[PDB]
Amino acid sequence: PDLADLFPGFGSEWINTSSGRIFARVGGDGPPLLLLHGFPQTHVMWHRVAPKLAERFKVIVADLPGYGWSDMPESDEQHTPYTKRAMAKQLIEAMEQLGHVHFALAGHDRGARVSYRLALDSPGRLSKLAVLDILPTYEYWQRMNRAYALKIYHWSFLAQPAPLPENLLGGDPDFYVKAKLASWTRAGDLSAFDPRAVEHYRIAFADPMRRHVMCEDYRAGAYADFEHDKIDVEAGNKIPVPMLALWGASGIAQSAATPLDVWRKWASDVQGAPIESGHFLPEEAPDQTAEALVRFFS
Amino acid sequence: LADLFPGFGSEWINTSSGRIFARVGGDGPPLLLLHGFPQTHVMWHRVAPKLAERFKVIVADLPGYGWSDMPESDEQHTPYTKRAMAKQLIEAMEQLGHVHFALAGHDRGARVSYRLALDSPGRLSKLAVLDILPTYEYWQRMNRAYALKIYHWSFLAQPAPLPENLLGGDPDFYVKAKLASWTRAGDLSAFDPRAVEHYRIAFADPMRRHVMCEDYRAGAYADFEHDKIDVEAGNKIPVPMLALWGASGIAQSAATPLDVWRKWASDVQGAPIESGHFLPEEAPDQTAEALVRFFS
Repeated sequence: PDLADLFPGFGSEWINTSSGRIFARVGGDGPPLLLLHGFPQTHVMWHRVAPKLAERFKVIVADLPGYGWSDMPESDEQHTPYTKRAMAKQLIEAMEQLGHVHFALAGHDRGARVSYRLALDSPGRLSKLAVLDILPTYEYWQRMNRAYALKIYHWSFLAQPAPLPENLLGGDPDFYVKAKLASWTRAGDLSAFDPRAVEHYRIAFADPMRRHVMCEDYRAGAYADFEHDKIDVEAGNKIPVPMLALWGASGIAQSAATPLDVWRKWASDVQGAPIESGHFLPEEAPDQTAEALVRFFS
Repeated sequence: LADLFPGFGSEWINTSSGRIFARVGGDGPPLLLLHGFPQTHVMWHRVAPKLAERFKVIVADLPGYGWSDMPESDEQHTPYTKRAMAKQLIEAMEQLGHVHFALAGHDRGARVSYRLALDSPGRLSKLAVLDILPTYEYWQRMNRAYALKIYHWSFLAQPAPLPENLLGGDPDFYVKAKLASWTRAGDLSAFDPRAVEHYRIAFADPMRRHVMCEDYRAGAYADFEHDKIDVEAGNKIPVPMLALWGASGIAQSAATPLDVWRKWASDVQGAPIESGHFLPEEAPDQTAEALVRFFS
């Protein structure tokens, strides 16, 4: 009644792992499908597409470790718990608590980075993989130039040593989260989002500890995550799992390169398509996004 | 605020784009000194007295900085492009009767300086630049490692009001964080506390902070375009030039400075100095001696 329930019919679950609890909304029946959000959002970003997927799947809509209502494991000097390798291990443990050792996976933004790292580390856990509006972390850094440095400035700003980004973000947190939501949409304002969802994102961003977690995520993104990707690309390791890459016609991924061509170097069985949308596919273009996921996973 | 230039006069120079504030001392050939970010003219307070023994020293606040007036900006950040700043400083010097002068700049002021030399070389007898490479070269070498080192080049260039709103929460923190982080020691020990107060009070004005972002916005767009035309056309600076850099400073993170400046200038000398970014305050005696020797 403070924050709205945007998943009518879904249960709420607190799933224990050795690193802390994962919060998730659970609905539907059939094969299991895990959906992962990214920055600066929570699990509620899937509220327009999850009911359509729940017609054929058991849908598990989870807050990433340290995000939303999931617990925040204590970080260290190498940002270990917020590396995508560690987040993937934690979510594998969460799914085992529900009896799911082989599942389908779709991720957006940071959640898509957890997802492809999971596929490289533990491919036997996945039946099929979908990533929304990303290229691998290694590719963003290797294509770093003037134009991309300006477009994804937050990759270098949020990775500065603590407490610099934390202190600046505290300067106007409501403004910052709303500016990020609006600036990455095709419309350029907040009119694509459900106002009740925006309230979820604004409340999460209001907590200083939650903002610190997000900075640790981006710190890992500039250091350990990049090194982990570098090992795979220099060894020629590919994702063996069937994979779908979706991206926004005016999103982030298409600024760096031709997404489907990039992912071919990283995966052996990948298909893709553009969606008429900005970065936030499931909220800007929910019907097209759900159609493409339904067809791919079934 | 303390007077850190005993014996220097104070001048308010009129130009078409607003007044320039400057301290003036000494006697001899004219020498203009320009500061950068996030500082004011007082950064020269340890070096200008040595220079004043031999030169007519003019220590100016950049357009929009310190006590100089703030021309209103536009959608292309025109008044805070280095081309425009150079033109405004040429007019200021003409008001004093100086149509041919020597010039030394640090940080943003060094970028005004080398742009002045490319646009209007006949105005300069000699030029010195401290701890910079040309703006084009910073952007051309912007890889992962450098993007993390000079993140503020992309953060402060974001569209208004995003940097301004974040800086407004705790301005004192950000200005001191930047002063500390670019010194060799990593703290504020190298600065005179009275000079830090000057920089802190300037940064506390929201209009002054907006100007600094407009300067960085020009640095990401029009300044880069202007440099790109010159380098792709093979236009080199013909003025005799000195490039000084800190061994722990910013310029040497991207590349070997002297090799880069030889691409941009036909008569360049260069020397490292054991210092962070803030040469005139971290290494005053070495900096002053290098300048006196070059300009004489």
